[PDB]
Amino acid sequence: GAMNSSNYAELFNNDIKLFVDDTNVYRVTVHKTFEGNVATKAINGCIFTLNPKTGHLFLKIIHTSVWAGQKRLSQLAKWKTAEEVSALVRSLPKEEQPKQIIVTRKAMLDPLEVHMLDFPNIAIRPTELRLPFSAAMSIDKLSDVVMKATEPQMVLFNIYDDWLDRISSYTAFSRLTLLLRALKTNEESAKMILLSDPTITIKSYHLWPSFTDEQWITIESQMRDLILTEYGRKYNV
Amino acid sequence: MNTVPFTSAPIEVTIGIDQYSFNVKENQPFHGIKDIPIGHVHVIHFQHADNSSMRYGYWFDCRMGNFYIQYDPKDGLYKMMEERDGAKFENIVHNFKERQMMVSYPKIDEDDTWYNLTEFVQMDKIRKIVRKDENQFSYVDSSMTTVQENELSDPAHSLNYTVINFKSREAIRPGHEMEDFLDKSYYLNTVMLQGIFKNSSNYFGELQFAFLNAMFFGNYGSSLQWHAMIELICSSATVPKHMLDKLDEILYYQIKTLPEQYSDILLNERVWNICLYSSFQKNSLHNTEKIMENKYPELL
Ligand SMILES: CN(C)C(=O)Oc1cccc(N)c1
Ligand SMILES: CN(C)C(=O)Oc1cccc(N)c1
Repeated sequence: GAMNSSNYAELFNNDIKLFVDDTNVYRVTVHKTFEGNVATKAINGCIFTLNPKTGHLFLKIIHTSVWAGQKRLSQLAKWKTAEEVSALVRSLPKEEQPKQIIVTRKAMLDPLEVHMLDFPNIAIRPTELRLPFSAAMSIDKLSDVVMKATEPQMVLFNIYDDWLDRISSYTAFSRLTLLLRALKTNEESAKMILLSDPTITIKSYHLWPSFTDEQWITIESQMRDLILTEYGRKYNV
Repeated sequence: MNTVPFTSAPIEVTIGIDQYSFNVKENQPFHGIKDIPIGHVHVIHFQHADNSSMRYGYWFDCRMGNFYIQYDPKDGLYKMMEERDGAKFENIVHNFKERQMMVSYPKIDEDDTWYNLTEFVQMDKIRKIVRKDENQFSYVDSSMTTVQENELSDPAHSLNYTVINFKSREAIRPGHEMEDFLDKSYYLNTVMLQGIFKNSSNYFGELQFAFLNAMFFGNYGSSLQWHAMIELICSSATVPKHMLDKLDEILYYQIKTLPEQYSDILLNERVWNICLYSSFQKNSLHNTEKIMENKYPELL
């Protein structure tokens, strides 16, 4: 069934599961033509496929060539997503395949379900949560492997860096969702919180700074302030 | 013109014969129905006055035998039976006609309704959907479930309609997932028409039979089947032109005949709005769209 606040701890049990977000698969800039009409130019996108218990991110880069000569691209994007997720599952050993796939948008249910007909024991589920996964693409290093791609490519990351050595996956997911909510609502003022201090740096092999435990509390506190504010600046309260 | 005599009418019952119906009182001197047109299947159906629960009835074709009705007080229903003794039957009927104890199948001469509702329905195909091979006629009632319903429980008492499922390996060619799901022509023309039904007449016959069981018995699984068979054609970009023209005629007469007060349960809003306004064939059902818009504009 649908995933919501009530069954949130299920994300961190020992049944393998993947979130799939398709927001950033088909991406365009809209511009004027010489004749004064409007046209779109596509840019590279990505499927965001995340194991919330381990932090294992399978980032399938979608190169603009996959749209050449195709119609109804927003619709095709959902089926392309489902085809790539299906290909990913088939590439994994049986004992690594997910028992559930949770899609962040309901329009992905039927495309994924049809592509996964071969896997009747994999549950395809929606969610009621408003998860902020589009916001990975605002992390410069992520903006860059996607934008630099010249061909289809799968890039493998742990989105939690080394956090699981010190915190649980519940706490790591909550940190991730807070950072991404923050990186959604106001990219610039949330970009200052993470690296406006020049002594905390990211390891070459990571997406987030090496904050200490105490610095993470400060950082997390600053992100919640941002989110509350912008919610005022937005609604005037 | 043939006759279905009744031994008696011991319980008050509304009797249907095709799209006609009449009331019979407890122990009324009623001995059957005469002047039944040859050349068509027919259905004779029952709703007891005391228990509107369970509409039930029998599909039959008088060319296949001499059939009569007899109330069974143990099982509590009117049962169809075959009389194998031809001269016994003729003598029974002639006596009942002489005493004018039979109602006349009341067909208006201009009226093609029943032909139009049963054009492609054959008894031999009914008997494969309703399996009871010791009889030449077929029992159906409001509660019988379909094979597909059982998969989602008594196999002997099921309606064995052709299983249609748009999200199934039969419907979806590996590697044509998006193509086959958004344009069901493969599934309609290759899997179902060429593979399973053999021709469109058998397809239309099952569609018509499913509608009639939905209308006369309120059989929910039959209504599901009728809508699924409509949707499979409407959701196909490539349909033979003769099939579309015949479908429009079929549906038109079904909508024409439907009780105005049953449209709330017998018509699926989603299927009809999709078929008439969003599907590949949205512009191919002129007669059906005009009668639906003038008779059930609320649904749409
Ligand atoms: C190239 N750099 C240092 C980079 O990716 O900057 C960010 C921006 C936003 C979030 C994070 N974690 C890092
Ligand atoms: C199978 N993938 C998701 C995977 O191994 O992801 C990682 C995990 C940790 C570090 C790195 N570099 C990549």
